[PDB]
Amino acid sequence: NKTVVVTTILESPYVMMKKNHEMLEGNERYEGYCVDLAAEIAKHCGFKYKLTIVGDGKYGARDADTKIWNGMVGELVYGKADIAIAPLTITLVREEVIDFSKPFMSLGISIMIKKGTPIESAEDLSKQTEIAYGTLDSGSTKEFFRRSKIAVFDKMWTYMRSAEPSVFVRTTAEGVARVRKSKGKYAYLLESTMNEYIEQRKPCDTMKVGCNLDSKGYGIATPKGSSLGNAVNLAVLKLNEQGLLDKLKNKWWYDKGEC
Ligand SMILES: N[C@@H](CCC(=O)O)C(=O)O
Ligand SMILES: [Zn+2]
Ligand SMILES: [Zn+2]
Repeated sequence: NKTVVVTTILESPYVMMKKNHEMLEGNERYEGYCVDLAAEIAKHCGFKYKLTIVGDGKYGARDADTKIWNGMVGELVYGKADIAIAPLTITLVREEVIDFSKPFMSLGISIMIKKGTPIESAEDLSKQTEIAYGTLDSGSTKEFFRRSKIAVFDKMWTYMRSAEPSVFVRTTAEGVARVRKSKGKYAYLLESTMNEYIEQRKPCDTMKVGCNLDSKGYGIATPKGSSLGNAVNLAVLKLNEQGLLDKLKNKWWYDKGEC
């Protein structure tokens, strides 16, 4: 038994730097839902692990011209990591290069606006141009719009790919920031789980409108032919049945009525 390298990513409340991370070392520098999930999964698969923040800070997308993966998916495909424990969305194209456990949490694409903005749904965004909108750069949200042929989404993608300045953001925070300072002239498309978290914390200036654009899940990913495959799925399954994943979700998303 060799130390397992866990690639993950900074995204609240999945993985956050502890308040005193400066005086801490290793896996102790972090906290969050996925930090807790990793300890559980590790304990049930009987392995010691090392939490490693993805080098390029991305989830993963296959380059159009080079067909080479970046982000966490790439860490996995190119042997730089043994397993990904993060809010990584299970999608068809990712399933062709890596393997996923059964999902551990659900979500769907959603819309974030600054309170006051006149937008209630994706359709509203598609038939107007005053209010700009975009998504996280190399993630599944972006790939949902790029690949969609549904009229409204297709129309949203056509505008997004050519807007100026670029409507895509390097990180979630960046996107959330853009909404807050853009006086309502920028709406952000991100996953519901993350939308709900922001929406209920200070400054309470944003909100989620409309229903989710689709439905999917987050899964623990491993390289093709990994030896952890069965063990993590059994682990994720057990955790599901015991109701641990829900309790865990309820803890990290616990709302202080802040808003
Ligand atoms: N969960 C997404 C990243 C977030 C997003 O694209 O909105 C992924 O695995 O790519
Ligand atoms: Zn710090
Ligand atoms: Zn346990």
